[PDB]
Amino acid sequence: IDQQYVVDSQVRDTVQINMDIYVNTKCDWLQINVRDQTMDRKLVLEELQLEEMPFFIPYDTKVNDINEGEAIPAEFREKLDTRSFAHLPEFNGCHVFGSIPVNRVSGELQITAKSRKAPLEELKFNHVINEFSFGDFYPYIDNPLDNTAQFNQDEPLTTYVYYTSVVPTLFKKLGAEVDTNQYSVNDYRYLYKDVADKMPGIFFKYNFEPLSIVVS
Repeated sequence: IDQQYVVDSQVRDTVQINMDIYVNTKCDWLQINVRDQTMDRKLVLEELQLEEMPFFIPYDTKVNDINEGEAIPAEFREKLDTRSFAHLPEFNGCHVFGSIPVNRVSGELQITAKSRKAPLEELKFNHVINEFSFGDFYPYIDNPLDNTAQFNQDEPLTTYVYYTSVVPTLFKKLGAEVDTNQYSVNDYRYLYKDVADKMPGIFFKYNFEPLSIVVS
C-alpha cells in the first residue's frame, strides 16, 4: 500500500457533513447555520436532531484546551437515569447530530445563540465533538476533531473556530463510488470581550483541496 497525490478530476458538487456534538447549552437557545461562497446563511433545521441532555464529557476523549491523570472535572462525567440505556445550569446541554449536504465549496457551519437574545447566563459553548467528518464513513478514517472536547468554566462565552482543509481520497480497496475524505485542521479561540463576528459560538470553516490522494 502506497499513496500518491493526483489531480482532483471529477470534483463532486456536494458533500455530506456528518456531526455529533454535545454543546453545554439547552437546544432551544441554539441556531445552526450553513453558508458558502454561493449562498447567504441557510438555517439548518430539518437535517439535524437537537436533543436535550445533561452536558458531560465522555471518556476516551481528548480534552483539548489543556492550557485553557485526569483533566475532566469529575462534575462533568456522565449522569445516568434508570432508562438511560432537571439539573444545575452547569449541565445545560444539547446533543446535536445528523448529516448535512452542502455544496462542496469553501463554506462554514455555525452553531450560535438565537438572536432580544439568549441571557448570557444560559449560554456556554463548552463542547464535545464525538464526530465531525466529510462524506462517507470508511474503515481507515481518522478525523482530527473526533472524540475531542473544549471547555473552560471561567470562559463560557468563548468562540471556537476550526479551519478544516478537506482532501478527497480514492482507496482502490474501497472503490471510487464511495465519497471518502480526510481533513487537517488548525484551531482558533476568541474571548467574548474581543468578539463583543459579533455573536459567539462554535464555527467550522471548511475548504476543499484541488488534489486527491490515491491509495493503491
